[PDB]
Amino acid sequence: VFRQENVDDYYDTGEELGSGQFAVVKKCREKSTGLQYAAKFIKKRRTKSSRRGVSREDIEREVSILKEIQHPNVITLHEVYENKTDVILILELVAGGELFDFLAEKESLTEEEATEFLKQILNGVYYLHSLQIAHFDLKPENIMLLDRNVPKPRIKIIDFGLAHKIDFGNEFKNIFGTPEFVAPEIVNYEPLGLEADMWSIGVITYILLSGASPFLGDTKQETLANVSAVNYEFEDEYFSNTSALAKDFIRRLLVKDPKKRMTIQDSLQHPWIKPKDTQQALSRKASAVNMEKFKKFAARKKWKQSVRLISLCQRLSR
Amino acid sequence: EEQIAEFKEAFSLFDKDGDGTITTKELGTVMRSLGQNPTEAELQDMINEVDADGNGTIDFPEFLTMMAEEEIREAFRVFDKDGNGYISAAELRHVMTNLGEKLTDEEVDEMIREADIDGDGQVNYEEFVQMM
Ligand SMILES: [Ca+2]
Ligand SMILES: [Ca+2]
Ligand SMILES: [Ca+2]
Ligand SMILES: [Ca+2]
Repeated sequence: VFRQENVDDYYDTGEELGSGQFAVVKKCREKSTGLQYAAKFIKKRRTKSSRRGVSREDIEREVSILKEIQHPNVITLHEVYENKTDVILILELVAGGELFDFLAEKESLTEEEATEFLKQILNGVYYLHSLQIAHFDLKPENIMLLDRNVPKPRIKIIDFGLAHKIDFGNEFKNIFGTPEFVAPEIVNYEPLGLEADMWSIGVITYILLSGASPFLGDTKQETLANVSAVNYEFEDEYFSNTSALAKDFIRRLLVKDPKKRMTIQDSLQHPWIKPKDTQQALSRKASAVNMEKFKKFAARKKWKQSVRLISLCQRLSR
Repeated sequence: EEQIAEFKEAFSLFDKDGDGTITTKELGTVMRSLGQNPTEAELQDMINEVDADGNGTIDFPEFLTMMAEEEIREAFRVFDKDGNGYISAAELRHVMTNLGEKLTDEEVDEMIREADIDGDGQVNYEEFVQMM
């Protein structure tokens, strides 16, 4: 259950690692073991009609999913506490930052190297899908590294606030994520399943290799319209060194019809991920990411977010 | 609504302590960090006509009933905290921490490096424009 004892009895609480919409994350240390975690304090809605805070229904769903998860590429939940105002999640400390930020420090990145990270994401999603769990918010900021200063950094998928067990009953309603990454079925209010995560993966992979966002338009409407129409391209500007294999991987994920979209199992057998011969293998090693545009994209994304924040504060400040 | 989503996130950073109400002390430091420098008498008035009930603070219902690229010009003015025409690493980091967002040294350095055309380690207006 949610433990009703005082978390401060069991944890030292440290510096603030994050400042979410109705949440704060602090580093914490379990006193008995000395082991470090992240404590995320989720504010509960104070009454049923209040639009502020998180409903208990939503918190239980998230926790119920998190308690089940045990995989090296997905964040794990250690304990949960609850007081009058907050539900406190004691989570695995994931401190290596975003994958894209790590990659953006590199001189160069081959498709080979990129798939080594990609593979880990696909294994984490295959694990979730095997448990009938849909993430529903797969995007680069939710793909983190445990520790960025090892020779082979480990991916952790995070942020299960939109995730559902896929069952006849509701995968739905507070399902609205980021336009650039959501599948057509989400944008069009159609049945959802595990397939929405597979679309998200194609969009991530697309940006991984190119430093462009497939369905982004000048506005939120164009963006959503381009998703609904599956209107994208491989532009020569961004994709002149991208292998045929990689393009086909993306192509089979960016598919409107969720039933024709590659499953997570298909994606792991696909020869861009699992070459059948040296030909396919060497091609992956010969073929390198557009790193100038990729760095421009990671950086612009962060500047775009900061502006968007300021502009929001600004609109209201008037 | 979709707008609810936006008004909910704003309320959070205005409500620094998260007790559910915006004080004028909180509204002032929010506006310090937006590059402004107003006085308590100004701050109090702003609170005083959003304050529907009249209890000296703004709650969400009240915040929510107050409802009604350019955002880049104005956004530059916020980053350049000291008005000298250039955003430094220090300004970027300091200004965004004060807006809730904790950037790593690595994020900061990527941001400046990718925007910095002439290589002086700072971002001027045009450079900002080319980035955005
Ligand atoms: Ca407050
Ligand atoms: Ca009030
Ligand atoms: Ca300056
Ligand atoms: Ca410069």
